[PDB]
Amino acid sequence: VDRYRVTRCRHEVEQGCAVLRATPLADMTPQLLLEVSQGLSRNLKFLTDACALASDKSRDRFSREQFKLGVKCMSTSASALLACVREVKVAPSELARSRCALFSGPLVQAVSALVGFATEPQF
Amino acid sequence: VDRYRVTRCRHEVEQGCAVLRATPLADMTPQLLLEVSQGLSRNLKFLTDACALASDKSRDRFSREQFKLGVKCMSTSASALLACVREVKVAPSELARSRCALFSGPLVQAVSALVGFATEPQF
Repeated sequence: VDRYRVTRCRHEVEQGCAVLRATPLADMTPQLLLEVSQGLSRNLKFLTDACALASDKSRDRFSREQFKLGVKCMSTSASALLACVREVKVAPSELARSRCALFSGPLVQAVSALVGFATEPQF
Repeated sequence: VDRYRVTRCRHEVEQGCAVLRATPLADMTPQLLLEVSQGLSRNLKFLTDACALASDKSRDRFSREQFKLGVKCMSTSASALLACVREVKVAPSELARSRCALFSGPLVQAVSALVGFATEPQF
């Protein structure tokens, strides 16, 4: 895989999660919330695409399965977060905004675990 | 839900993940690795059971979906970790042991997000 660009993905997911923690409820407009979701989905797509290719090289059967489980953990984390984001759009509250921070950790960690695996010194 | 016992679950998952980081490769026997997996699966079952019940109370449709997405994030994190654990059993190496620490974060965070949601001041 390409060390530089999987790292840039991970940086962009952390950046987008940071937007959801940094931005007060008053400034969480439909448009700000949409740019963040689109930036997250963009970076998840690339990372899933970057990992499919790496699965294709490795002869090892554990690796191929770990990419599959790593990507699925990433995609289920993403869905839990994107539902909180949608929800703070249609039902603004300090609590729904807190909920976004709460469901960021799982996504940031799922991405960090996938990218750390992908840059083991044999890809 | 029962604040005391969902918190004890979260503590036990953190404890079991800590065993995989604390224990040198030499001491990671089949039996130690098995007790940790069984303790994790025990605590995930309880937490999934504790959350099904909470889903059953809430009239809110977002909550019901968030429990579903929260549990699924937890169960996909668990699978990614348990494959690394199995793998350090059948292919002991410092790298496979590191991989266990790498795939703990997603599980600890998925559990922390689910338990934090479950103890929002309305359950």
